[PDB]
Amino acid sequence: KNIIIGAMTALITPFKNGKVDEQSYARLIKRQIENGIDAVVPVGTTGESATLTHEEHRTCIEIAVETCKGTKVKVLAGAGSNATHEAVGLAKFAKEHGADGILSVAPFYNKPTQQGLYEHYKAIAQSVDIPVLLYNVPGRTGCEISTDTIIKLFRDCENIYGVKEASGNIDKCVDLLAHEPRMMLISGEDAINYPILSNGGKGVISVTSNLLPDMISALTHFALDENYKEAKKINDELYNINKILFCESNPIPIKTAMYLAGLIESLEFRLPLCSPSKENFAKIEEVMKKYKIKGF
Amino acid sequence: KNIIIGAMTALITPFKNGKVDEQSYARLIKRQIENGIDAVVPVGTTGESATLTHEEHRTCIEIAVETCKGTKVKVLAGAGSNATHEAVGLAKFAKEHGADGILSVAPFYNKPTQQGLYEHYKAIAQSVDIPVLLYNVPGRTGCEISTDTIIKLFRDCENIYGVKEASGNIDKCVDLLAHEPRMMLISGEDAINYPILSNGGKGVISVTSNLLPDMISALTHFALDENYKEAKKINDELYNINKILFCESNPIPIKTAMYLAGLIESLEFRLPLCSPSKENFAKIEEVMKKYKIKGF
Amino acid sequence: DKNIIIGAMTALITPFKNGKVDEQSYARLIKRQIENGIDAVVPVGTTGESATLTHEEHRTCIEIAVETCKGTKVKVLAGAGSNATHEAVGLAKFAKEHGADGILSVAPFYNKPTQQGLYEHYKAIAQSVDIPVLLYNVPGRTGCEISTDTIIKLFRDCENIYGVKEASGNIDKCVDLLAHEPRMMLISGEDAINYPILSNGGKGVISVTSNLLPDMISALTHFALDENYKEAKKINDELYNINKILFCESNPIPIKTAMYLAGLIESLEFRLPLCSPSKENFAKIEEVMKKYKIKGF
Amino acid sequence: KNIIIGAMTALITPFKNGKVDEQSYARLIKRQIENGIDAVVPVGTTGESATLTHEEHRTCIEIAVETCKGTKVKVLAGAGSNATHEAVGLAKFAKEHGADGILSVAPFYNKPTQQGLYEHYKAIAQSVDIPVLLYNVPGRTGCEISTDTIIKLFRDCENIYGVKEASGNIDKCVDLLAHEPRMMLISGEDAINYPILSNGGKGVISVTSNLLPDMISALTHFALDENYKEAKKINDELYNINKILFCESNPIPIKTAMYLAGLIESLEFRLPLCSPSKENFAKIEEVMKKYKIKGF
Ligand SMILES: NCCCC[C@@](N)(CC[C@](N)(CCCCN)C(=O)O)C(=O)O
Ligand SMILES: NCCCC[C@@](N)(CC[C@](N)(CCCCN)C(=O)O)C(=O)O
Ligand SMILES: [Mg+2]
Ligand SMILES: [Mg+2]
Ligand SMILES: [Mg+2]
Ligand SMILES: [Mg+2]
Ligand SMILES: [Mg+2]
Ligand SMILES: [Mg+2]
Ligand SMILES: [Mg+2]
Ligand SMILES: [Mg+2]
Ligand SMILES: [Mg+2]
Repeated sequence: KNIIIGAMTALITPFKNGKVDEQSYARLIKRQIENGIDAVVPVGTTGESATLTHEEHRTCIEIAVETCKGTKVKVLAGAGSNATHEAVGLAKFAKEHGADGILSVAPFYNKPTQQGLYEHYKAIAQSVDIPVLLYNVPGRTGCEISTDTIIKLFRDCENIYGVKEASGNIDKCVDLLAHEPRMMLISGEDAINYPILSNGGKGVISVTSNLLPDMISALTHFALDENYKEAKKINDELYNINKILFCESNPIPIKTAMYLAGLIESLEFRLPLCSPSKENFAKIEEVMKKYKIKGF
Repeated sequence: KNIIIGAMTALITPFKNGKVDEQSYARLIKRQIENGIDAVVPVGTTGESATLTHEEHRTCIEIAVETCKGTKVKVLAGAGSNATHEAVGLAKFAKEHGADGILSVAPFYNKPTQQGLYEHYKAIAQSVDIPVLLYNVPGRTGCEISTDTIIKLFRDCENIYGVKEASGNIDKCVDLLAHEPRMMLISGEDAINYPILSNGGKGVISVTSNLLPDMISALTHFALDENYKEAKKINDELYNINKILFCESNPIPIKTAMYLAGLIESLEFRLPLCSPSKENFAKIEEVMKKYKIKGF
Repeated sequence: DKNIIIGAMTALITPFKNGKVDEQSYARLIKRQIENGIDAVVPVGTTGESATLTHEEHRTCIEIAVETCKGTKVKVLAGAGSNATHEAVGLAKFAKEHGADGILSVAPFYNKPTQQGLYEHYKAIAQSVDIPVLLYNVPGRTGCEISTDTIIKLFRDCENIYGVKEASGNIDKCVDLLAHEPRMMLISGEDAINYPILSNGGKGVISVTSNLLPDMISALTHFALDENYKEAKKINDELYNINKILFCESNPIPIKTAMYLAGLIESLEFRLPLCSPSKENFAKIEEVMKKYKIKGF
Repeated sequence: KNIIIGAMTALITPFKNGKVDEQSYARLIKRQIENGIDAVVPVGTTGESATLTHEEHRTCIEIAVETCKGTKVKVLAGAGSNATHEAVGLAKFAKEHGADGILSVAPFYNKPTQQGLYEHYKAIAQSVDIPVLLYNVPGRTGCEISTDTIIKLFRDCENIYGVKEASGNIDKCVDLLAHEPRMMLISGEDAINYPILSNGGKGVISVTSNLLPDMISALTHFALDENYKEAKKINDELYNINKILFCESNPIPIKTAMYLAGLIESLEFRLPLCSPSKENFAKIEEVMKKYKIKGF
């Protein structure tokens, strides 16, 4: 199978005066490249995918694919939707503009059955030719891709090669790899990056790497080479920042953190997202003080 | 405030060969009218709002609004979205086609804070002029509109007049009405329709009424005139079907029931929604048999 | 056509003094309940800190109750549950020997029996004594739940089992219960939702709030049973703020704090692992208490 | 600090004619000893502690203490209770009768606060001068010992040396060991034994080792010597049996498995525990057939 693994970053989408700051976007990707990141995920959850127009969705993917040309960094484009026809179109668009693969979240809100999830992802997988990574985050979608469903899709479709797990349930990660040791399980879940890798996971799609890409990258490569004491030591150091980045819903804390670090000039969200509370603002800024945040 | 209360129906959307069967849609709405329903909700969750194109949204509201003219039956159009800019446009779009009010679900997937939720709904409420009904269904959205947020929204904008509560938490309904007895709390969970009405709720938005409109209508009107023992007896009779209509995710069971009763000519969903389980199919057909289902 | 114990009931607190049961304060708190329209008292239940009581203190509190209530219309529904079936049978026979009118028996906690085991647990209790038995379902504390089907089978198969106290926070289960078995006595176990459970056919409450405001809980219950539903809802709404604040921390920590603030008990003592609340919740409890009128002795 | 770590077994209590089969009890401990087990936990949750009299509690601890005399196996006696006065007595009893340490479950049913939990365990720790291992199992107790409480107890009491975690929340174990890396975290969930050990855990208290002691024993020792490829393979092989052992509440499945393997002579529980359903009986028996179960 064609795969996309390693240390990956769920890119934030910087806004300025209500529009996407395109040049800030390219420089944030270049910082990630220069800090050992293996792949970037434009216009996903952390990139505020729900509040983007369809042209800003297209434009941000194009910037990522053009900034990653001439490097080892792959572009894993966000292309999920709770309507199968739309997710097929988003998949076809990501492939036609040079993405290396697609991330595709489980359909949200409309709560399809396990049968529906199978026909959903199979319809995406058989219409386009690029690697497809499933994304399970039941706290946001209202549904779960069962272990049985993930494994059937992995065996039935050649483009489906793994799953990003944001369940908070390492029992499910044991279940998956014990029955299907050939799939690429990706951590979607920063605080427990090391335990997922130590059980055979092959990468992370992390929010923290927006702020500390060099540490997330080192954590990942230590683990993939089975340097488990070094990878765990980094996972332990990152715990405080890994947790505070969800004091409110992601990407509210991480974007506040990038702004406090001076990596974005403006702290803008699109409604219904907004800036955090004054107390949570102080909590993020105080956790930040004990870490070293690398510049451009 | 202008209000939309009483017995209301969350309309299913009949498909025929993958497109919307318009004639049948008009014929199902008049069936609801002739059976004592006070208002209809086109293209909401039960109407498969996520898998409809933007024209299907339009024509379904237009047919509903037109079939209802010359009756007292109001059209409360679904117009929610998890992007505030989009939800404002859909609200403007619903008034522009003759809706009496709008239902607007809490943003899903992107998990906004209470501050963001307030500014989301305040933006919708102040951009257009028809009654606005909040909809809280945390099992589907990943977020919950707090009682204080609901009450603040109700008191600050003239448009917002109540909430459809589908949390399954009667404590929350006591909380709302004990602190703000002027809002219209609308039931969003059929099994507990009577207990919500007996605590001061002023209507239901029902899935069961697609199948049994006369019984949901009678339940609601008995309760509003405080004939509690009749409202309770009908609520008790409906319990078995109220549960079975959610053996799988709505609107899968209810549409299967409409098809078995010969009220729609084809049992078509749009992916990721699909036909029900085989065992659940039998469960629907067997409890369906214990009630009387009126024809056209 | 079974024997029932219904109406407005109070889950009594157990006042401590220097680690000992203040027997006389216990007798005088029961008299306050009697004089304020309460239909029954539940000694040595959850609110009475049954887990930290000695076995002798268990009895004396039932004996104090049975005897203070003699010469009144107030019944004694004794706490007698256990997560060991052999023990709960003895506790049932025991409450019968000391004059109890019926027993409350919590679902087995910690050891999570299956529905089959729950059925055999309660069938053993019910067939051991000829006294009314009220099931108590509180999954947040026990880790298990008595399903609707199990409760109905126990109600139909045992003559002593006559209902359930529900502290599920799930009005759907109460609809389910009474729609399929309208003859059972469903008792509310959550004060904030006392009125909605009565309005669906519930026949009583076992209340924490009536320790503090017995006249209002009793009036709430009696209005509802007489189908004066708007008056019952009006009191339920007034009680909401105090009904919620009484669980800012684990019951009986808030209510015992309130009783001390109202001068109804003379010391604010718990038995470990229970202790007094945080200072922030203490202030919130004491500030909500100030908007209600609290009866003395 | 004095510690008790490694591969440990939560002993079942075999009954014969409603009575404790003492000679069977001694021999089940000898089997564990002969199969590489580092410690035994008599009269815990798996030992049906709730339904044992206070004399059967003693006798089983004395049998454990006497069967392990002259071996490297330590006795971690069960001594928890939801009344602080009783748990102090149970602790005092285990020490006077030669236990190496005590397991002490968080108070159940009465839902103490974190303040109360600290005062409960500090009273126990100051009661006896033997190691005390906390036990956090919120699904059974109704409360959880927070990370902050565990750490305060670990630093304030010299006898408290770690925690057995059965929350199913690998995030909490990262939290514990990242802030207090000197504590002994013991796994209380068999399916995720390897991930807890690979993150710095120092042992397991297992239900599965009753049936397959050599395999759990090997898993723990592979992990403690950091042969993670070997530990993970055994953990993955154990996944099916680890799950079926909880198809119904523990210890119903495990005692059923011990009886099917001819290791106990009668399938007796004390009510409210009872024999499993006929279908789970068949499922337990099916799974069993794919492993090898060592005899006496
Ligand atoms: N960025 C490309 C579109 C992806 C779809 C969507 N923006 C929302 C899905 C959507 N169907 C979008 C509305 C557009 C047509 N109504 C929805 O909100 O339901 C998302 O949640 O990721
Ligand atoms: N109110 C006096 C009754 C005390 C009985 C018991 N300690 C039962 C607790 C226990 N026996 C465990 C304590 C003995 C150590 N295993 C049980 O779990 O059943 C309780 O429920 O509090
Ligand atoms: Mg490339
Ligand atoms: Mg549903
Ligand atoms: Mg629904
Ligand atoms: Mg409580
Ligand atoms: Mg309680
Ligand atoms: Mg020894
Ligand atoms: Mg224990
Ligand atoms: Mg000490
Ligand atoms: Mg269990």
